[PDB]
Parts: sequence; C-alpha cells; structure tokens
Amino acid sequence: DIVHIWCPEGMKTSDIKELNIVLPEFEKTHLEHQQRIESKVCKAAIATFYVNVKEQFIKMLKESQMLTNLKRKNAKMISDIE
Amino acid sequence: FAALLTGPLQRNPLCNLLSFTYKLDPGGQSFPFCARLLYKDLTATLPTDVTVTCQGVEVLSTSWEEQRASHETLFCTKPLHQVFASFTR
Amino acid sequence: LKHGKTAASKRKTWQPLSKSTRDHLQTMMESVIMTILSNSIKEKEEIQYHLNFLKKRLLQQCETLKVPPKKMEDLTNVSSLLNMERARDKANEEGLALLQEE
Amino acid sequence: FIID
Amino acid sequence: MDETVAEFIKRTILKIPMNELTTILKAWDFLSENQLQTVNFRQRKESVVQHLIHLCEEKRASISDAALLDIIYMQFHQHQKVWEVFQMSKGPGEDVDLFDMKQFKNSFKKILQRALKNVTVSFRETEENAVWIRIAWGTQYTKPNQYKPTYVVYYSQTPYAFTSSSMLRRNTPLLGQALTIASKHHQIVKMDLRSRYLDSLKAIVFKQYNQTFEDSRIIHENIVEKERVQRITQETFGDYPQPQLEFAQYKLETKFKSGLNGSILAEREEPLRCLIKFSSPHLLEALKSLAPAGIADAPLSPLLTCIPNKRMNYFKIRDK
Repeated sequence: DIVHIWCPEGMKTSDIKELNIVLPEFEKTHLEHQQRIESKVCKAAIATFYVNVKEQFIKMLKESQMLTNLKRKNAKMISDIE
Repeated sequence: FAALLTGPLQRNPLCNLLSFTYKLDPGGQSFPFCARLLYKDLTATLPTDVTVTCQGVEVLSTSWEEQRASHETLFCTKPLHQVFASFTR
Repeated sequence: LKHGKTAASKRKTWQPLSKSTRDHLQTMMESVIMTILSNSIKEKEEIQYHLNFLKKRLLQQCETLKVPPKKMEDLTNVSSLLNMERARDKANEEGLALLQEE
Repeated sequence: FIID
Repeated sequence: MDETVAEFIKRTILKIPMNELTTILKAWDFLSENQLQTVNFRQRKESVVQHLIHLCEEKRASISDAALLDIIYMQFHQHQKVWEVFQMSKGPGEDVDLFDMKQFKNSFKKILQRALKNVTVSFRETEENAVWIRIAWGTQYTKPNQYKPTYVVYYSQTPYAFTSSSMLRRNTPLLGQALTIASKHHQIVKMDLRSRYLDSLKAIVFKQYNQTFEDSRIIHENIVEKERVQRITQETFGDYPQPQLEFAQYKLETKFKSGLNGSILAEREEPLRCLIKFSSPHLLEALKSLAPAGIADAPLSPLLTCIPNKRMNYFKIRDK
C-alpha cells in the first residue's frame, strides 16, 4: 500500500487535508493520457497543462496554509487580549 | 407652575441638585431660563449654590444681566413657592 | 514533499469528496480552457477534444478517491473568504489600540 | 454561635 | 432592518400570554392607539406575530426600542430570574454626595463602551426614580447576548442594588465596579442574599413594608406550657405580615458533643463538615407553626430569627 501523499514540511497528523491525496492522483492519470497521443503539438499543450495547473496547485496550497496561519494567529492573540 | 416650564424635568429623590427650564415675558420676548439649584447644607431648605443660565439668545442689552442678578438674589433669600407666585406678579 | 504509505486501519471512516471542492475545480478547468484557446492559433478542435476527455477522466477519479472527513474552507469563494479574517485581525489591532493606549 |  | 434584532421582537410576542398582552403594549407607548385596535387580539397567536411585525417595520424600531420592551416584560414578570444584592460603602471624609441623572447616564455609558466594543445599554425611568438597566454582553466579535440578558436595579439614592445572576460569571467584577464609579462610591461588597421575588427582597432589606401598624370538660392541665410556646413567636415574629425568602444555605463545620453518649465521637478532633439548605416557600411564617405543634422547643434558636435582622441567609456556623 505504497500510494503517496505529498505534504509541505512542518505539518502534523491532525492537519492532513483532502487536497494532498488528489494531487498524486493528478499526476498518475496524467501519464496515461499522454501515451495514447502521437501528435507533438497535442502533447505540448498537455505539457502546457502540466506546468500552469500544477502552479495553481502550489498556489491553492500556499493560500490554504495562510488561512491556517491567521486562524492560529487569531487563537494566539485572544490569550493576549484577555 | 408646570405650564410655565418647557421640556422634561429631571428629579432626584434627595433633591440635592435640581434642574428646570422656564420661560418669562418681561418685555414681550420669550426668554428660556435654565436654572440649576445645587445645595451645600443638607440640614436646610434654602439654596446656597444658584447657577442660572440662558438657553436661547444672549446678545442683547443690560436687561437680562439685571434679570440674572435678580434671580440669584430671589433664590437665596426667598423660598421656591413664594418666588413662583412673584413670577405671576 | 514527503511520502505516503497509508495504513490498513485508516480505510474505515473515509468519505467521498465534497461538492464545493469539485465546483471550484470545474470552474478553474473552464477558466484554463479559455486560457489555452486564447493562446492557441490553429488546430483548436481536437486539442479541445483531448481536454474534454481529460476532464471527464479527472472528475471520475475524484469520485473514486476517498478523502478523510475533516473540515476545510470553501475553495469557490477563496478570494473573498481570505479578506474577511483580515478585517477581523485589523479589528484586534485597533482593539488592542483601545486597550494598550488606555 | 457566632457568624464569621 | 436587521434580522437578528427582529428575531427578538417576535420572541417576546411568543413569551407573553394573551391576557396580559394589552398591559405590556399600553405601557410600551410607542405605537398609537388606533393601530392597537386594528390588530385583532382574539385571533391565532401566530397571526399576532405577523401583524405586529408590520407595525415594527413601518415605525422603524431600533435596538434600544426592542430592549425597552424587554424591561416592561420583566417588570410585570419578576419571577423567572433571581436577584443577588450588592452593598456599596461610603468613604471616609464624606458628608453629602452629588448625584445627577444626566451625570449618571453618560458616565455609565462611557465606562462600558471603553472596556468592551459591543455592549448594549438601555435605560428606563420608573416611579419614585428607579433606573432599570439592561446589559447585553458581547465579547470581541459577535452582536451581543440577546437571549440571556443581565438586569441591574438601582433606586438612584441608595447604596444597595439588586442585580440578577448572569450566565457569564467572568464579567461580574466588571459590572460591579462600573456601578461604583458612576454613583460616586469607593467600595463594592457582594452581600450574600438571593431570592426569586424582587418585591419581597425590597421588603426585607429596606424595612418599610414589614411593619404596618400605628366548658370545663376540654380543659388542659398544661397551663404553664400552652402560652409559653407561643409567647416567643409573638415577641419575635408575631401575626404581622413578613417578607418572603425561600432559600437559606447553612454551611456547618461544627463538632459533636452531648451528655447522653460517652463513647460516640469521644476522641474525634476533626470537624464534621455539613451543608444544610432550605427549599420551601414562605419560610419565615412556615417555621412559626412548629412551636404550637409541639415538635419544636419554645427556646427557638436565634439563627432562624435573625434572617430579616442580619440581612443575609448564607451563614457559617462554628461549634465545639
């Protein structure tokens, strides 16, 4: 059972979300679509699809860690206000 | 003498500080006079601290300054039920 | 990015993927189809046909993949949900300014 | 009987 | 119009019965009398919720107008909430105090808008100049606690106050000292006395309601016993009307000592801790009937007779 989950460094067991399993499943079915296509200009658009969408997968995880950073900032400051 | 005063009244049950706003006609013009009656001796009836202000206009002749000097002498040496009957006089 | 290698006891309380995650992934797929077709010159028909076959496959694999049932934020309103804790963190800075200066 |  | 303050308008229609529904709306005196006879009060109660919410929309009620209705609902219904008492102390070097109602309403408003950012303050002036204060507690984010309010009764000259028990106990030193500064005092003492009747707690403390005056074949042999067991209750309690108190918690840490047993706890130096609560209505004239019943002694204990006198019911008893 060697299916992978790719997480950034610094997380714990109780912080594991749902998007860290779909992203290794995004690249496993990506190579199975490329092998049935012999056109070089069609595989370059999927290579354009491999760069820019994975950049948005990095962008949606960097925004999601900043949602958890200001939520823990709101939990830390409420001990300092009280 | 509740028909001579305008506005609501604010009364404490100890009556150590009173506040009421009345109107008079000394020469045909309505003068809103706001008088605050603060008491310094708790064992007495007569006032000690009399501060009488005007809510309306105050840019006039020497009639209202003579009137405000008349109210401060007739609140210290006259009780409050006898000076209201003198206001109808 | 580190490794996976799941347990055999974790596969009992798993749930399918939620609707609001899949509605944002359908929205950004339609935004990136219009991104490529504004950037392409020729052969616009069959490259669209390989992307409609790919988005049929990628939404099929999300229905078969089981996710943990832990709560997440909505990805559809991710520009507007990001700003509303910034109006509250600034409210605790002026709330500290009503406290620390007094 | 005192009350403290 | 906000929805969450309009939920409190339709809640208080549901919390009043229809027999006293005309008593509250005539003392609320914000709607005119032609619209009160337009709404049929003899119909279904959910239609009264629908007809009064059109009257609150067109007259543009606010958060102080809906909290004005909450004071009149809790004035005629004082039975649902308990009332603890606060005791303020006059400082040394003082002979007379300066009190003003315009000086009280701004100093109590500025002391609660400074500490917390969401405190709803509403006032109502009643007969013999008693101010009735609602406080809705909001913490840092939300619109404040509308379902669970907190009431302060203050009679504008006394150092005694009747405050209800809030469900947020962390704001109770904040509510006590805010009444101390605005009423020109220097010390707040929480006195331990509570009941569910506010009209009886102003009778036992202010002591203006307690006293209102200006055949030989059935013969007993107990001539020395019969009028001895009632002469203590006439010189202490009497047949006079008394205020109502229904609760008294008696925390005993006393010991055991008697002349009958010589081997029962004869070597114990440790205290026997106890707590004795009384849960019965009208307790002050309930204990006076035990002495002609013969089930109690005619020298009655002074702990049960000092309850209108010493002005608390929480007592702590030490005995050897």
